[PDB]
Amino acid sequence: MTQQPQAKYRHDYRAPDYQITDIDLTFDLDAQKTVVTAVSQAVRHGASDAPLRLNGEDLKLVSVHINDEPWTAWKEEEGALVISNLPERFTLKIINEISPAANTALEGLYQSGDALCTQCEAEGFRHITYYLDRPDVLARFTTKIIADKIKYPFLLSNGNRVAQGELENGRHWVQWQDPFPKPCYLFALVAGDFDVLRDTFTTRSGREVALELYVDRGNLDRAPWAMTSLKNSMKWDEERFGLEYDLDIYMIVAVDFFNMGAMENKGLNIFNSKYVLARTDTATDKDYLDIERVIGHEYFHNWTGNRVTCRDWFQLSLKEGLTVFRDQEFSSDLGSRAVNRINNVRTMRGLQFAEDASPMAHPIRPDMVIEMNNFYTLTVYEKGAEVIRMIHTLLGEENFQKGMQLYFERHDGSAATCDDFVQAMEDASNVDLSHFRRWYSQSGTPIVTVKDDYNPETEQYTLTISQRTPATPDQAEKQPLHIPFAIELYDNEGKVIPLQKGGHPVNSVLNVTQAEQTFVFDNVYFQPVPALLCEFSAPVKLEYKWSDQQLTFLMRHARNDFSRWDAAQSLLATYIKLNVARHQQGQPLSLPVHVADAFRAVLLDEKIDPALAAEILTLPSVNEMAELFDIIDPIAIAEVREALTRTLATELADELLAIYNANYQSEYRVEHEDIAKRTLRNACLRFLAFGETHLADVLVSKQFHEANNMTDALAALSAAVAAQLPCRDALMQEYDDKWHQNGLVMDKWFILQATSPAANVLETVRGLLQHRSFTMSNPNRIRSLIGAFAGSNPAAFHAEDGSGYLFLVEMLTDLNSRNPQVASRLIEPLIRLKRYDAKRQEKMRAALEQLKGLENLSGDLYEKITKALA
Ligand code: MET
Ligand code: MET
Ligand code: MET
Ligand code: NA
Ligand code: NA
Ligand code: NA
Ligand code: NA
Ligand code: NA
Ligand code: NA
Ligand code: NA
Ligand SMILES: [Zn+2]
Repeated sequence: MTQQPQAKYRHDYRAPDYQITDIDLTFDLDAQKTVVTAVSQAVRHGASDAPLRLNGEDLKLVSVHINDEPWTAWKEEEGALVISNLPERFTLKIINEISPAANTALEGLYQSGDALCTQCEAEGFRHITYYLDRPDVLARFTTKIIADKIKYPFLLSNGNRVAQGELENGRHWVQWQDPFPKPCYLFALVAGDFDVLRDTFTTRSGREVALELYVDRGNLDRAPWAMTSLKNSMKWDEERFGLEYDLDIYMIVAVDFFNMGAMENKGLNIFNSKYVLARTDTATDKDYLDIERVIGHEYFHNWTGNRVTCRDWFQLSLKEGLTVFRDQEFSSDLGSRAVNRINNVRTMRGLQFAEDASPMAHPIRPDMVIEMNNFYTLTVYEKGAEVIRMIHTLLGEENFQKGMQLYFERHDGSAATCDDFVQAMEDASNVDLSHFRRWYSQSGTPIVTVKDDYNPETEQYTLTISQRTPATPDQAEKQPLHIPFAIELYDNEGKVIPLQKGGHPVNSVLNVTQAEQTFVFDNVYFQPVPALLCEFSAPVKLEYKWSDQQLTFLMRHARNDFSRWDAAQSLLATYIKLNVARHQQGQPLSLPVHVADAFRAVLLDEKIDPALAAEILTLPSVNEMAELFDIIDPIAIAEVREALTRTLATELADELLAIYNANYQSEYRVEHEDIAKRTLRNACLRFLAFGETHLADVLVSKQFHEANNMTDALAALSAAVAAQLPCRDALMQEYDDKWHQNGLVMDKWFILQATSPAANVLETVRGLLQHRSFTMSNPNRIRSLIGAFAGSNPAAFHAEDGSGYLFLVEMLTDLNSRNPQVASRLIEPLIRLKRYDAKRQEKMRAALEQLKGLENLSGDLYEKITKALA
């Protein structure tokens, strides 16, 4: 059932009965008890008898005044203060109390170490005061903060400092104003003691912006890369999208206790310190690139999110899909576009596709939501970005930029919908996107089937392409989509055959708009090898009967790097499926020599970009492998990935070592070419680790001990864990002894513990709940130990005895009361039960039923559990 008393429905959206135009807040801050005074200027738009319904959660109400009159015509109901008999225009004054120190959910105003900080997206501001906590209510904020000066020397909020003072009893105050109207999800406050990295950026039209990065005392050495990436973000948004920052100060605060990654609060972003702090001996290349991504992402929200915001939470993809697309384009333009595209596609096929088949399936613009924090999803974010990328593919850059400009010109200063965005793109480009809009309302992954025919008499190549989407748990009815289907045809020399029809050029993006259609190309002078769905031109599963030689030919000749990688993946997939079937019969790994040879050729190809080689030589993860099957056998998948690694290691031993030694770098630098060389080197080391044991142990221990950087040390440590080499325990103990007082660094070690293939991994993981560097109160530690076990150690999580499931239930029973958002993230592997065999399925079901009986089950878990048990 898509019918629930607690569910909200998109189709029920109505404009609010009241608006707020200006709000003046005062915080009398204290960790045990904070007093909030909120003075709002309000305007009734609806009927004279409609009351004002303000959202509020766990607030202690002290007083309510309307135009300075203490009010009697109100009542408190569950999650609301309902005020009747209001004039048309009035001043509302609310005083209420809250308690940051009791806030373990980390929603609203809470404590991160000694700091106080906020998280208001999506519906967190209602935990601070009674408000119209909905993003179509935009208001101008003024925020005054009063606090103990020794404990909270920095008092920050959105915008600029407009006033400040010193009081008796060691207190002081600062007031802030932000001139841009905003929804309350974008409000922020920080109070604490910090080191501050200060810099400036001058915008293209000459506006000077003060940049300020606040980090815990002692962490300034790990701040410069984030600062540099902020500057890069600003410069890039200017160059690519013509967008400049619109305020005088840009503040970022790094906090250790944060449920998500980061938050785009206007002028005052708040970041998980995971996505800020880096130095060469604490952070890997991938960490540096993630910091760049996330810094960029929150900056890009300043236009796609802040200057134009969301009419209601069902429109989340309006800002997230677009902003992810922007962070991907940023990463891609500065770094390796091919490697970016490859990794985004790995995430789509391996994690997103699984969600879109799960009980939690939803369209990128959802129709029904119980707990909005459950919809910060792979679908809304990653599939949302693929939908924007499809629009880009259909329109081309120049038309796409015209559409962006019309979107802002229409909607700057307001809350918009997905439909308003698509309409701006259509009106600016004159490309019809009516059919295309179905991508917003339909869930599930389309399956595109392609058959082909070559007619040597006429030199025609005919593609017959059909599509369908299977029913999903949320929708019984599906229809065809407007699928942009990019192709390239290759001749026997590896050259592109021009596409034509009736002696006229044809565009290489086919418009696959029907359940079935046929495309006929002329002057196809040789029987072509096709590259199909180039650059993953739509988020679909492809069914095409590839021969192994078509694939190996594409690996050698395809023009774009991505299609070379994509062909390698299709070549492995066949043999992954073969060998999972073999594993279930107790048979050894079987692989044809010609498949090993194709990978040999990549290793020895002198012209190939090392970043591309490295991705071709990174086997699909267990998640991407799971996509290939209707019923997942988690034990066979893990064992096949390991056996395939062992087999290629034996077969390619000499070549692996040679490429490993050739890519040795004496200097460490954070530069894309050097990163590419290192990623290839370490991909070779991974295979070598699974080869002959004595050489493995020597290469790995030596890389670890001689590393001048976390990238090379961690690649070695990870390989020792994964291949269970003799040096493993000693390297793990060394890392612990060196880094235990550094939580971000320890997260890597917890993930390696959690993902270990050793036989007693669950026992070791349970014992790590008492480790000196673990705490249940910190979301990063939880995700690194518990989340990695459940989500990335499928063979242990899915042990036949059900011990993995019980472990997760015990953890969830704690997190359901402590931090429901983290609990809901962690439950995800249990809700996939219908992908598994009957026996596993029945144990997963019993685990879910046990959680369903928790006293005070959170809405967050309830939504996922009821869908899963349906
Ligand atoms: C609701 S927290 C998510 C923060 C921000 N919208 C991001 O995209 O990372
Ligand atoms: C890959 S083009 C060839 C299509 C089909 N095998 C034919 O011979 O007509
Ligand atoms: C994943 S390393 C194996 C476990 C390690 N020896 C420990 O007990 O901490
Ligand atoms: Na308003
Ligand atoms: Na936003
Ligand atoms: Na690039
Ligand atoms: Na990768
Ligand atoms: Na249209
Ligand atoms: Na065919
Ligand atoms: Na593929
Ligand atoms: Zn975002």
